[PDB]
Formats: sequence, structure tokens, C-alpha cells
Amino acid sequence: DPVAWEAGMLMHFILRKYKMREPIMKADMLKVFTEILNGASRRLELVFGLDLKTYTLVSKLNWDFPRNGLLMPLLGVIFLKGNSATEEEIWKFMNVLGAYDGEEHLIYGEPRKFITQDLVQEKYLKYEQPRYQFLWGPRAYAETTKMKVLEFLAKMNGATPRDFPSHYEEALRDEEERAQ
Amino acid sequence: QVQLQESGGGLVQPGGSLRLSCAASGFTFSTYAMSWFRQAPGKGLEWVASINSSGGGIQSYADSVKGRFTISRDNAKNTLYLQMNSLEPEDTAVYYCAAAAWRVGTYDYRGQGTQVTVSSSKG
Repeated sequence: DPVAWEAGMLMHFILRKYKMREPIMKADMLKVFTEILNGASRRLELVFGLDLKTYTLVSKLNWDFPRNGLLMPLLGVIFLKGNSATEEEIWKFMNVLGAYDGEEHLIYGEPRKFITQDLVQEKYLKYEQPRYQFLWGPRAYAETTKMKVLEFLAKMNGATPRDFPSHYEEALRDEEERAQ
Repeated sequence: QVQLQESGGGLVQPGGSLRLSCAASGFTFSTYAMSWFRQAPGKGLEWVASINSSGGGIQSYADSVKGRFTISRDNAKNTLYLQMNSLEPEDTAVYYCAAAAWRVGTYDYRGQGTQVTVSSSKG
């Protein structure tokens, strides 16, 4: 699937251009199609909250916890693999975002310290065991739902929550349990 | 339009109790998960507690407060409550009330806060 990887590289390029005080025009990223730029735009709009793809980027927040933008994706993949994800699967997910162990990510910083310490200290995640796995934290259970995280998890690599039968059923049951 | 108004702060002797309230207007209160944060003198913002929407049956607390603070909500009054028992001087801080955003890990609205000072008049 070279075109998804192409959109990912274009997204990395647009992120580098956005963080630094550098402009972003179509001809600039042409040499470095419409499906690929639309994919880069969807990735920027969902993972980082960057709307427009000469272009002009407009953001959403990013009392600002920009790195916490990573949280709902993670809570998604954990919910995708039942309710607990292997650390290897988590790192595989972090890779397509461009975040690598011991690497200073452009926005997240070093990802291991952020996801096994910060998000754990904040009760958003749990990181337990010589193999480790990630699970939802109590803050996650309190501040979002299985249905909202399923909506997010489907919005990328999917379309609707109904495409996941068992997951949509579990989110319905979770909504019924919460209403009590 | 939207407003979160915190109230109930003041001086309190250690080991005593205090109820903080947060009145919410301009949005559907019952829809948002709510949180209490606090900022101590010369320290950063610290998450205190969180409670879910749609029944409020899921509470979460920081370890510093787990056995002593109690978050609750009245949807009919659009009000959030933080009950603080067995208070300690560490609990001296400005306390803020904040509505959790749909993108979990961020927040849409926050109040102006109320000051809670835990100190003894003689001790």
C-alpha cells in the first residue's frame, strides 16, 4: 500500500513545514495525487486537529495539552484489540505516526517517556506486564466513553462505528450501563 | 455565553472539610464529563478528579486525594461538587472546574477558580 505511506510522508512534510515558520504551497510539496493530499489532510485533521492541507493551516487547541492529542488514538487501538493492547502493537501504531522509541518527535517529544510515564501518572493509561501491555486508565473511563472512542477509531481506517459488530455492540452495552 | 463559576473557597483548618461548587451555564451540562484541577503556589496545574456524563457513575481521582475528595454532580442544578475531607496543607491551591472536550485529554471550558487555603491559626 504505497499510497497510504505516501500520504504519511506528505503529512510528515506538512507537519515539519507547520511547526517551523515556513510556508506551504502546492508546488512545493508536488515534487517531494489528489487522493494523497486528501489523505494527508485527513491525517492532519484527525490526529493533530489541523484543518486545511498556497495553503494555510488552521489548528484546534494544540491549559493547552497538545501532546494529549495522542491519547484518543491510543485509547482507540486499545479498544480495537479488545481492552488491552500489546506494547509491540502500540509501537507499530506509533510508527505510522512517525514516533519512535528514543526519538524526539516533533510534537510528542520522546514517546516512551510520554506514554509509559506521563499518561500513566495522569491516570489516562495503565502499563502493566517480560512483556507489557497498555490498557485504559480510570481518567479515560471517566472522561470519554467506548462509543466516542469507537467513533474516533472508525473515523480513521474506516467510516462508521457499525463496521465493527462486536465493538458497536459493546459500546451500546457500555452506554446502557452508564445510563444507570 | 458559556460560563463555569467556582465558589466555596477560603481558609480551613487541617483535617476539616469544605465543599466546592461549580455552576455551569451556556451549554448542556449533562453531556460533558467534568473535572476538578488545582494549582498550588509555585507549582503547575494538577488534575484532581473527573466524573463522567450520563448518570455520573464513574469517578476518578488523583492518588493525592483518592480517599478524601469526592466529586459529584447535580444535572438538575447544572452544578459540580468537590467534597474535601481530611484536608492537608498540600491541598492549599486555587481550584478550577473544567468541562472535558469530546477529544479526550483536552478541555473545552474552564472556570476562574476559587482559592482554598489549608492552614492552622495555632499549631
